[PDB]
Amino acid sequence: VWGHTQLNRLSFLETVPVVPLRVSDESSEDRPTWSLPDIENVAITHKKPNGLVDTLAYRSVRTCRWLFDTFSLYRFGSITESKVISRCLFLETVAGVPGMVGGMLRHLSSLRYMTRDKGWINTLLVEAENERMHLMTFIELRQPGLPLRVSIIITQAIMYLFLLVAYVISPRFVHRFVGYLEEEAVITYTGVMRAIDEGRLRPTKNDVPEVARVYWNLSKNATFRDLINVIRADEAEHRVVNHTFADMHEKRLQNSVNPFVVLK
Amino acid sequence: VWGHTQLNRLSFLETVPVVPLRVSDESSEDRPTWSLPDIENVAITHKKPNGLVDTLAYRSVRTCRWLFDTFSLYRFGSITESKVISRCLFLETVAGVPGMVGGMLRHLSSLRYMTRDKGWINTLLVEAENERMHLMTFIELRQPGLPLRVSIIITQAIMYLFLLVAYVISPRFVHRFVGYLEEEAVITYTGVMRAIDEGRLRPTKNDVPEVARVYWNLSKNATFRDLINVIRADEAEHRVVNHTFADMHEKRLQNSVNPFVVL
Ligand SMILES: CC(C)=CCC/C(C)=C/CC/C(C)=C/Cc1c(O)c2ccccc2oc1=O
Ligand SMILES: CC(C)=CCC/C(C)=C/CC/C(C)=C/Cc1c(O)c2ccccc2oc1=O
Ligand SMILES: [Fe+3]
Ligand SMILES: [Fe+3]
Ligand SMILES: [Fe+3]
Ligand SMILES: [Fe+3]
Ligand SMILES: [O-]
Repeated sequence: VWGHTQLNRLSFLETVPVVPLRVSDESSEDRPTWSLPDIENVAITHKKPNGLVDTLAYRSVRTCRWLFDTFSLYRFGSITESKVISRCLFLETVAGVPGMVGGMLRHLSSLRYMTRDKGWINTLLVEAENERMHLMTFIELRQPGLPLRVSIIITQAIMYLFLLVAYVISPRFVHRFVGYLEEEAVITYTGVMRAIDEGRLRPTKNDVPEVARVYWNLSKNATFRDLINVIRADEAEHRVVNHTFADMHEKRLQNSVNPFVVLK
Repeated sequence: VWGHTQLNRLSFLETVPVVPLRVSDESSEDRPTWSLPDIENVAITHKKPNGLVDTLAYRSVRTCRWLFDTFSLYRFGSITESKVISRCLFLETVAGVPGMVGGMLRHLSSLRYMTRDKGWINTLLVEAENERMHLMTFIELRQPGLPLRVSIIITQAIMYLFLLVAYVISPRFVHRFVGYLEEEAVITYTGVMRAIDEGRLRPTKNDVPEVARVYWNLSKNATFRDLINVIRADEAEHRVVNHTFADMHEKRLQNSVNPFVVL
């Protein structure tokens, strides 16, 4: 029921105070679809940096981890729900940035050179959305203080700008920087799940929020452990995909077709 | 198949040579789905300015029209198929910016304020994608010279700048601005149909490009007129959407649900 009569209306303002808020609208219809026994066997992997830019990309992520794990006491003391969710609530505010600068910029280019993009943009945006559904999820399990919020705001100002210019200078540097961040994120989310398997972390949030149960399509009886498992598997897809784009840059392939649009 | 053994692979660089260049993968799977008999009756509306910000929007769009229509010599002489494609080519580059910058700025806003967007982001990113498809479609009908290629590149620089600062400063203003640009879009586009029906324009490009076919799900028999039909339907949507989104801002409803997700 979207046709010429609706296309000729000036505005549908007047219909806002009667539309349901619905958790399944918060994203596109392009949802991850995982099966837990399968993605159960996601694994920690490392790709060798293959020259200066890769090495410089890796040294950066590795530098930031050591830095980030230390100014946020993440090794000091036992693992906890509070510290884990707090970590991921923050780190996901940054994860949602690179895909939107990457998607924007290729869009921006495509229009000003009138070229095809051959599938890249789309992958890049729904990654960025996916990463933000990780946050929409986490922000429901824990609300943060003025400190952590302010500190989040100041971060985006920094990571947005850096990724903006990094992507203009060298897309290859950015796609390898995210690829390596995802290695670190499949290590974190594996450490969280391991801990659950080994009793060291007894999750309490085992009510998976509504945003999350529809987005990944989890059963009503899904545990916090199941939520980490699927989040984890999105980070691995990101891992393979950005590394593949990084690689494609390296080999003069930024204007060949996005291999993942078929491989879907 | 998409599972762990793929997610556990390090790169799919070896595959790129064998993955074909299908034209459906140029856009997302969120395609428009019009009915030519229906969208044939899409018409020309005009949202009334409220105050300063709406007027500003409106005087911006009219002065920019008057400028562009005289610098490009659109109104000088008889309409031709060429000066039609040429004009859309140019203007469709601009068209793709606003939705992507809103989308981006609202994405960033949901990221940092950890708030729920409620469906705005992906409507503006499809808007963005959709205009970009307009462009891709005309790039089949006319591959332009360097003078236009230059004009388009500087014209992005400025516009990106203008729409970025403006959208941070007053997203209401931007969405209105858009409404009016899309009003004009439809005037121009119904004119081109009028002028086809009256045989003052002979659509010599009736081999409607493959891209557009799979995008707008048109049959092989579809013509230029039918192509312009769906395209101008698209603009009529962006016309409403953007006047609604600005209305919502005017009322302080920026953080309320995107009506159009639940139509
Ligand atoms: C505040 C500022 C100026 C810059 C922020 C620095 C920054 C990007 C730090 C993160 C780099 C890092 C240690 C990554 C590790 C990591 C993740 O990125 C991550 C992302 C999502 C989910 C779980 C994650 O777990 C991690 O250990
Ligand atoms: C070069 C520069 C700094 C700014 C460009 C100014 C500018 C955007 C002018 C366009 C205003 C205008 C004439 C609107 C009419 C119009 C469209 O917007 C339009 C959009 C999509 C498809 C067809 C269109 O046809 C139009 O006539
Ligand atoms: Fe994440
Ligand atoms: Fe990530
Ligand atoms: Fe358009
Ligand atoms: Fe338009
Ligand atoms: O992430």
